[PDB]
Amino acid sequence: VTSYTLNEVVPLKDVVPEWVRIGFSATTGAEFAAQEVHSWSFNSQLG
Amino acid sequence: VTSYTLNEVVPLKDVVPEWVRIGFSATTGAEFAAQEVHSWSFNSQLG
Amino acid sequence: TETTSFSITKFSPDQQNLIFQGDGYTTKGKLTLTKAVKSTVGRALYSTPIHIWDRDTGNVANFVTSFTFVIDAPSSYNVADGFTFFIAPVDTKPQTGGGYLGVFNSKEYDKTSQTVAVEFDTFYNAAWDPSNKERHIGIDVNSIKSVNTKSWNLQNGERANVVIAFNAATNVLTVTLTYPN
Amino acid sequence: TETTSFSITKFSPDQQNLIFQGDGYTTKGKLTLTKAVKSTVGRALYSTPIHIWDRDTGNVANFVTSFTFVIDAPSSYNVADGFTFFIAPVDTKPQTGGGYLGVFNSKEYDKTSQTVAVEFDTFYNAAWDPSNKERHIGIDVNSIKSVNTKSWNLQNGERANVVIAFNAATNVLTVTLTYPN
Ligand SMILES: OC[C@H]1O[C@H](O)[C@H](O)[C@@H](O)[C@@H]1O
Ligand SMILES: OC[C@H]1O[C@H](O)[C@H](O)[C@@H](O)[C@@H]1O
Ligand SMILES: [Ca+2]
Ligand SMILES: [Ca+2]
Ligand SMILES: [Mn+2]
Ligand SMILES: [Mn+2]
Repeated sequence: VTSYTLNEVVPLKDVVPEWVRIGFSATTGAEFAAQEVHSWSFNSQLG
Repeated sequence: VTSYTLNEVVPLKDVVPEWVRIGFSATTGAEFAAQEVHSWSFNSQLG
Repeated sequence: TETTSFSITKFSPDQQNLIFQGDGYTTKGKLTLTKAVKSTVGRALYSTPIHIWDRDTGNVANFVTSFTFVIDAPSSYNVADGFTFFIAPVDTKPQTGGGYLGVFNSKEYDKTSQTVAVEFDTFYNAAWDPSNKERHIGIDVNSIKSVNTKSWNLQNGERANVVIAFNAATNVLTVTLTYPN
Repeated sequence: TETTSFSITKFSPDQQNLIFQGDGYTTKGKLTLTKAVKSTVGRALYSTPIHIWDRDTGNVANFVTSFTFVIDAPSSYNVADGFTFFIAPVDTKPQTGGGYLGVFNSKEYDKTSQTVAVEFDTFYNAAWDPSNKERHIGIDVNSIKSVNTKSWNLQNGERANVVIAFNAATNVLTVTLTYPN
């Protein structure tokens, strides 16, 4: 098992609007690959 | 505390489409009233 | 496996996750569907499509919902017209008003309807409502005529706690309503 | 209090709760964003608006997501271009492709962007990517230039388990990636 962790302070209230959508993005160009999600789960609690 | 329970067999697979929206409805006519939801929570698990 | 869940204990002024139809709107942290006015309809839907069953596996979903509401009448002999929690096709729009409660159009079973509604009926429509002339909780399928009812005593102005659960192994839909006192 | 939650462990052929943009689609129970073709963009969004903070209380939401993905390259020296999980304005549309990964348009901080992206970058764009020329996990805010990175060794074809969490008391966003072996 090979894990990698990164973390940072982002101040969300100031970057993004009160209401947002969430999702996934990918791209190829000159070179390429296939990128695929096999499962996705999410939970948030505001207030 | 005053409770009332009703129950029945509904065969959902046959009444409704695979994908549905859920919600609340109210109406007045000749007579009337104010109807109001103060809180709402939902959970389903398919499969 | 796909699950889904939510909880709003206080409504914003721009609930962007809701669809409002007819006279529904949010004020004071409540969702208000009809104000005490004559002849009006109020509908509010949660916008994500819920996947309630599957062509490919033939599975049906278990589910439960719970909410809180009050009906506030000028008195107890002038109370109309009701309130429904329903499950409908995704493009649902408000149907016929008054005693049809915004979700149906006849008492004749209409298969095109595709709507299951649980109702809290405050007014006897002689033509389909229980002859005992009582206020009632009812389960209706594809028709304004409940396939089953329970008579309940409106406590005008109190906050009712409702829980609705459906069990997919048993095909049983249950409703319980609680008053505090 | 408004909470929200979901889980899809297998994707339907008509995920009606998803928005597909560019080349995204579902097949075989997987969500596929780009096939191994030249020059294409794939985006998929969850459709309900998530309420991430509040004008009136000034609260921000805590949240966590976790997913599984694989990148499948013809070899390991021909691998492009990346993959992102992002948080964006509700009307988001796909931006510039290739090394900009579908969510941005410059390396210059653009406030109008309003996008937080976590990226899994498989190709060095000399102009903004870490000079060490390594594949990396990065956190970017309003720009294709990560404000912070970690170099990671693509295991072409394996299934990565990702968890992203954000803590609203601390304003810290964390990313961990796990390979099985
Ligand atoms: O496929 C890798 C690269 O191909 C093309 O040069 C695109 O312009 C560039 O943005 C991309 O990163
Ligand atoms: O307000 C109570 C009643 O008023 C009007 O007669 C409407 O036609 C009827 O459907 C409704 O039930
Ligand atoms: Ca009636
Ligand atoms: Ca790059
Ligand atoms: Mn009735
Ligand atoms: Mn990069």
